[PDB]
Amino acid sequence: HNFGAGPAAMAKEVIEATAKAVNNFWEGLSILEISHRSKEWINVMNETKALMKEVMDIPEGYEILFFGGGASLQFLMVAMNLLNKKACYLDTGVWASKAIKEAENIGEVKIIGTSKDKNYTYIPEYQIPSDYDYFHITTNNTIYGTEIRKDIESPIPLVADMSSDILSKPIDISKYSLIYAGAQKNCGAAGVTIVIIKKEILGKVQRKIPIILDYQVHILNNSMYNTPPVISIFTVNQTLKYIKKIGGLKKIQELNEEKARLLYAEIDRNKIFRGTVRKKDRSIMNVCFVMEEQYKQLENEFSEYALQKGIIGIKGHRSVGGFRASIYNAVTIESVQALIKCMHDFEQ
Amino acid sequence: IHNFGAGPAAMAKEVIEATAKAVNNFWEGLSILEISHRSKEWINVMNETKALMKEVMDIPEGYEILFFGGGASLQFLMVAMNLLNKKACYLDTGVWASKAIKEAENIGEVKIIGTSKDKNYTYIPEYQIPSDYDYFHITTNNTIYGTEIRKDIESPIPLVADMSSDILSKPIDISKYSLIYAGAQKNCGAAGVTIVIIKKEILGKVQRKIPIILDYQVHILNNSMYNTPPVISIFTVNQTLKYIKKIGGLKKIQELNEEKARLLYAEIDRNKIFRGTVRKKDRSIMNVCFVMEEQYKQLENEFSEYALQKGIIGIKGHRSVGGFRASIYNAVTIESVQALIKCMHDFEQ
Ligand SMILES: Cc1ncc(COP(=O)(O)O)c(C=O)c1O
Ligand SMILES: Cc1ncc(COP(=O)(O)O)c(C=O)c1O
Ligand SMILES: [Cl-]
Ligand SMILES: [Cl-]
Repeated sequence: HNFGAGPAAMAKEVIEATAKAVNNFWEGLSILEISHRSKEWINVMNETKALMKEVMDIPEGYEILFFGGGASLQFLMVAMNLLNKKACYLDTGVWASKAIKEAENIGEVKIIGTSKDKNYTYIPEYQIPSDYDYFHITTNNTIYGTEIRKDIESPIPLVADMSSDILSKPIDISKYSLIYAGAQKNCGAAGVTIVIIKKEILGKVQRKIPIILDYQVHILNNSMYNTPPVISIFTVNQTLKYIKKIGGLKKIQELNEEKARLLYAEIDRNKIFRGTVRKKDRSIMNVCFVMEEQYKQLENEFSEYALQKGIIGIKGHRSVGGFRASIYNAVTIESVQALIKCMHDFEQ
Repeated sequence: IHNFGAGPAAMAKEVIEATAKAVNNFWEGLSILEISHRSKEWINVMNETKALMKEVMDIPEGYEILFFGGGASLQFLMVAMNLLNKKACYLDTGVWASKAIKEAENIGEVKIIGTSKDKNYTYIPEYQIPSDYDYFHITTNNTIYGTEIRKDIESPIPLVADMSSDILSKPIDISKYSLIYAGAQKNCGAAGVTIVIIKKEILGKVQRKIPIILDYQVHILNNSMYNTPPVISIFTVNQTLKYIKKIGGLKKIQELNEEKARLLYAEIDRNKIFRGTVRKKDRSIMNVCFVMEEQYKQLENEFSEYALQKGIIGIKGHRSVGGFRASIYNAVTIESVQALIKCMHDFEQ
């Protein structure tokens, strides 16, 4: 039962469909052999966009882009492209802090809100100033298990790292001005990073941008200004095809809110363990819980027993400590329930 | 089917097969595309992949091996940001060298000490490397024009080289190079990873301005996993190195490639429907460009459609040079080269 935090569990169909490492419709040639300038690859790029557009209900005026280099690279690109004079951020955890520290290296960043004080266990109240160039959030804070589940109304363009909770439920794209997400958690395999960007926001920055970091260039060249990560992109295509096949994001959410409901319920009733985050702000993707009072013991005791019973990748981040159950889309109800019983049977 | 694609390109079958890890990498039971990059399983493969690379290419101590996303094209920026303190010098031997220059120029003062532009990049120009510049950048094999610098250069200033098209195509004295980078998708493995071998000594000499994600020093410190790397692409590199080693290492590779090129250049020369575009001396062993002779006999359809019919793919040239281009990287076999030879020959009207 893989609760890995990213890369993570993946729907079998999607891993199997990637039999295109063996024969893609070249004909006869591996997907890893085919030219990205081939009409065969171009179709797949268009097809993947079309589907993404369909699945996420992306309105006209937004462009879809596939980049290597991970979300971490995007921390820089959003800043270089949209931080003209001043930008504002919301510090809800490690990834958010990383985003900020990058932005701070390119221009003036104002952190309007921070949950640092109480160790990132909650999502802080904040006010978005209307005179800043853009507002950046981190929808789901993968390490702490906090999440902003409602789409936000900004007056300034909204930018959101959804690495951990993109494609986990339906959303109003029209509120976001730039969404980006490493593929490796919910979208697909590592090695590609997705950017859905409202092209309108772009050319407003004073002048200083390298060609390779310039959203406008990539857009111009249909995300193939240079050689994209074909194989990873192909996982995204398949993953989108899967989501669609199983009722799209509406059904996805049902499965995810149930998975998260049951798991939070367990932690709450079971009194070996205690959840770390404020109920109201609980993540539906990354579920963090610690030993209860105390040390009863985390040590070895919950962990080794879990391992034995087949539960992998639930050890928490060093900073929060304790445990973390990453339950992305591909993580099944059965597995969550396997971890529920594991926790329950451990109860002494 | 004979794949002369320019990148991505032909790949050894063992390497595409080995990538059965998509189905089941160690784990146990989990796909390579599911495994954590922090896992001890993946960390071994990174180390193994470095160790092998170090072994195959004979990398001396002091040099750090790094896998990046984003292509060589990102590397165009990164070298400049990381090494261009006050002034740099570059050698314009074609499209890719030009692209490298234009990026560098966006960061700081760049001097182009040499250019083969004048005669449409058909030759490699004479040059003198100033000892006072922060680094010298070259593009060893000019993938679009079919020129190549086959001998390793002695700088004084640190040498930087885009070997996308001819890395791992023969042995080389790494000690002459200060920073090597190459997109994987031509000789090293699948697209989606870009390799960097860099002499860490050269680094911290730049004033001061570098984003975390673009900082070779940061990536070095975190063993190339500061952020999530391209697991699957990296794997293909691990396998490709394994394959190279398996077949006698770079020494044997060179033998195959030089013969492949010789035979094909020999056909182009004898056959007088076609004519090679580049000065013999500077002929690329990796990317072989030829045009119709005199003229238009006709490139048109005539050589092209017939070739397609006969199973030859990806030989159509770049728009700028026109004509044709036969990319014959490591994974391209002597059989394929000879099948294209015969096609050309039999077509002799
Ligand atoms: C919310 C969030 N943003 C960004 C990232 C960074 O992803 P990458 O490794 O592609 O930089 C992560 C990685 O886990 C994450 O959880
Ligand atoms: C010499 C050279 N440089 C740069 C590139 C660009 O690689 P990418 O598109 O991955 O940046 C190529 C691609 O073929 C190449 O042969
Ligand atoms: Cl976080
Ligand atoms: Cl070139």
